[PDB]
Amino acid sequence: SLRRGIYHIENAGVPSAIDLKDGSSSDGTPIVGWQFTPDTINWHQLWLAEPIPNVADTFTLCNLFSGTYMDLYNGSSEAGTAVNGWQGTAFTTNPHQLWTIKKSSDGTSYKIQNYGSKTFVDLVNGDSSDGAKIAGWTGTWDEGNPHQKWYFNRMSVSSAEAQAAIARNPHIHGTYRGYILDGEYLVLPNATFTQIWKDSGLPGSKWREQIYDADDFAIAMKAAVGKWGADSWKANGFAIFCGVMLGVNKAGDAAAAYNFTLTKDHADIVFFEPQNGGYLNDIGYDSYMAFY
Amino acid sequence: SLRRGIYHIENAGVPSAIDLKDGSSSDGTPIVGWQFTPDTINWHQLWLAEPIPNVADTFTLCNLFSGTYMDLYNGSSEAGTAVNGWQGTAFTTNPHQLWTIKKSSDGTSYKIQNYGSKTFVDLVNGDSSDGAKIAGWTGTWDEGNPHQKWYFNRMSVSSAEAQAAIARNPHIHGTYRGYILDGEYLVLPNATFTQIWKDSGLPGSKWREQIYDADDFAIAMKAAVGKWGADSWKANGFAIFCGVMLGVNKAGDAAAAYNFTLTKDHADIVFFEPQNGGYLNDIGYDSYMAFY
Amino acid sequence: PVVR
Amino acid sequence: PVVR
Ligand SMILES: C[C@@H]1O[C@@H](O[C@@H]2[C@@H](O[C@H]3O[C@H](CO)[C@H](O)[C@H](O)[C@H]3O)[C@@H](O)[C@@H](CO)O[C@@H]2O)[C@@H](O)[C@H](O)[C@@H]1O
Ligand SMILES: C[C@@H]1O[C@@H](O[C@@H]2[C@@H](O[C@H]3O[C@H](CO)[C@H](O)[C@H](O)[C@H]3O)[C@@H](O)[C@@H](CO)O[C@@H]2O)[C@@H](O)[C@H](O)[C@@H]1O
Ligand SMILES: C[C@@H]1O[C@@H](O[C@@H]2[C@@H](O[C@H]3O[C@H](CO)[C@H](O)[C@H](O)[C@H]3O)[C@@H](O)[C@@H](CO)O[C@H]2O)[C@@H](O)[C@H](O)[C@@H]1O
Ligand SMILES: C[C@@H]1O[C@@H](O[C@@H]2[C@@H](O[C@H]3O[C@H](CO)[C@H](O)[C@H](O)[C@H]3O)[C@@H](O)[C@@H](CO)O[C@H]2O)[C@@H](O)[C@H](O)[C@@H]1O
Ligand SMILES: [Ca+2]
Ligand SMILES: [Ca+2]
Ligand SMILES: [Ca+2]
Ligand SMILES: [Ca+2]
Ligand code: NA
Ligand code: NA
Ligand code: NA
Ligand code: NA
Repeated sequence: SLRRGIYHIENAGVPSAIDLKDGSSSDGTPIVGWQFTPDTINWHQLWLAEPIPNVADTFTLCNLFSGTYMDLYNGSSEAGTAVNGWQGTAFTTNPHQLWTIKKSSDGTSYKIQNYGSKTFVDLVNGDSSDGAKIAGWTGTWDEGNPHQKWYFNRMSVSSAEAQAAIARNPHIHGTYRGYILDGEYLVLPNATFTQIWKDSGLPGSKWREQIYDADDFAIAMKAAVGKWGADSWKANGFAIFCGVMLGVNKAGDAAAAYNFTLTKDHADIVFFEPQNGGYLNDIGYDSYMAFY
Repeated sequence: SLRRGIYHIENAGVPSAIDLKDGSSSDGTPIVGWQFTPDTINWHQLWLAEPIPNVADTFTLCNLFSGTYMDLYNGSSEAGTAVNGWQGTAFTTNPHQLWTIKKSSDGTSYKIQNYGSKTFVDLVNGDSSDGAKIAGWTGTWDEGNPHQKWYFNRMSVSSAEAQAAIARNPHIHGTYRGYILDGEYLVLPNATFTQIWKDSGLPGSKWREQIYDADDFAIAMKAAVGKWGADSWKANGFAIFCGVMLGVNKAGDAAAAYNFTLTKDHADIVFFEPQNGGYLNDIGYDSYMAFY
Repeated sequence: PVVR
Repeated sequence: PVVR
């Protein structure tokens, strides 16, 4: 099954993602194919998939930016029916906004079926143009048609996945304890993590004994990423990944505070020094506490 | 002995505190007697006392606001010698800025002796006026003269004292772990703690599932108090007290994040809800983690 | 429970 | 050690 999470949904035939046009929250905003840049935040092209209780493999798809839902216009089963952004809720019974998402016949891409109409999300004519129509269309679960096949590029981790990434790190102290705060996290490209740091005012901040030392920098950076999350996105039900760690050196006679993020493949953590914006695989401390 | 810490230094005879005039960092700024308001931050009247290694009962006294040191002008032993703010360092060998501070004959107030001159800090003529001269003056350790007696009203806690206050609270979970970040903390009046919250932008913030929920409010409030500390004070070697806690309810089926501060008498913690600015003795959770 |  |  598709897991709860945030996805960048990419056509199997051409490099077009599912895009809410101009990120608009207006009801009836067209959802279109659009080109994308890997290893960025594609602002209008992220979708939170919420599983529906007691309906197998069926989800709402909420645009992270607008907070509006993928909606099959009037639930029509006619081929060519508009797919738009529309106001809704995460656990709606409105079948216009319910989508059954299961693996295609290639076992890697998915098909997206409207629960009401039983028609499929279709990049019409496989058009690679920016702004190409996406429609509900006749189809089957088993056919090869790439117009109706979609790669669900997972952009989020669960708290379980974040925990596993920390646990396989070689710089964790014997006494380590972690404290999980949220359930599902958007993983930032380092380019975006760096931009939030650059815009926080921390690059200008001076180290001062106790009054603005390592713990102040690390907590400020976590607060800055929290503020950015709320200010940037209108959807709810996820957080932005940014951890704080406390660490102790090999000799056991110095301790530090710093941040951490996750690799592109979501498998490993990377340390971030908020005093200088550096990313490190070894920050010279073993972590004895984290909260994230 | 006087402990390392931040003090409001109050004359034993009249309600005048030791005040760095206008908080000025200029060398030779007069240090004067001035009236004060209890249960506020008296901005020009806080002094960080740093003990000198291997010199018994002897300290530098750094004005928290200016970052400049109490200085006996040219170290003169003449009665009436100016006491001023002057640039220095926490562990100076400059005897103009070194002060032996021991209990007076009443066993509650102190006398303040310049280490070089062996004269005493004196509120001249016991003048209660705002801006009254404070001078180095002839005296003895044992005499009753209230012009030369000073109550050292302790405004800070050690991390050991903060730990003891948490430990005697009745709302601590069996599994509690605390993580100490700094050594010596200025304890805020609730009026100041509230002002920092009011000026943080948190009063306007809306609760949102995961993306700005309890953990975001509590970490934002700690970051806001950290920023206020660095921006407000020029001295180094202390922090502002503001804790984050994670808690779990009696039933063990809900958890929350919130802040905490300390009572006036420094003996107990008080919980702070950053979602509504309320202070509580019981916030309906038992703390299983804190960092402060 | 989750911190909420 | 203290977090510094
Ligand atoms: C190139 C073209 O691909 C297929 O046709 C698709 C359409 O396919 C879908 O709709 C048709 C009916 O129009 C049929 O139900 C099919 O099973 C279903 O997958 C559709 O994707 C549209 C819009 O993008 O484009 C093409 O017309 C195939 O059936 C055609 O024979 C032909 O190979
Ligand atoms: C009211 C007055 O109090 C005392 O005199 C103080 C001064 O006391 C100090 O200096 C004198 C010498 O001038 C002497 O060395 C004394 O032991 C020492 O405490 C001083 O505090 C000044 C400035 O504030 O005010 C008074 O002159 C006392 O000795 C006087 O007899 C008289 O009772
Ligand atoms: C917020 C906005 O994002 C970008 O423009 C979007 C655009 O973004 C995608 O397409 C562009 C090329 O037009 C790039 O490939 C980006 O990497 C894609 O994410 C689309 O989403 C369209 C249609 O909804 O809206 C634009 O606003 C960027 O070019 C803007 O400067 C700006 O940052
Ligand atoms: C920062 C400044 O603080 C106050 O003025 C100070 C003044 O503060 C003390 O004396 C006033 C009465 O003049 C009150 O009792 C305060 O409670 C005291 O802390 C002195 O420190 C003088 C001399 O250095 O400087 C003033 O700036 C306050 O009145 C101002 O509005 C302002 O907040
Ligand atoms: Ca949470
Ligand atoms: Ca600190
Ligand atoms: Ca510290
Ligand atoms: Ca959160
Ligand atoms: Na429309
Ligand atoms: Na389901
Ligand atoms: Na002067
Ligand atoms: Na000493």
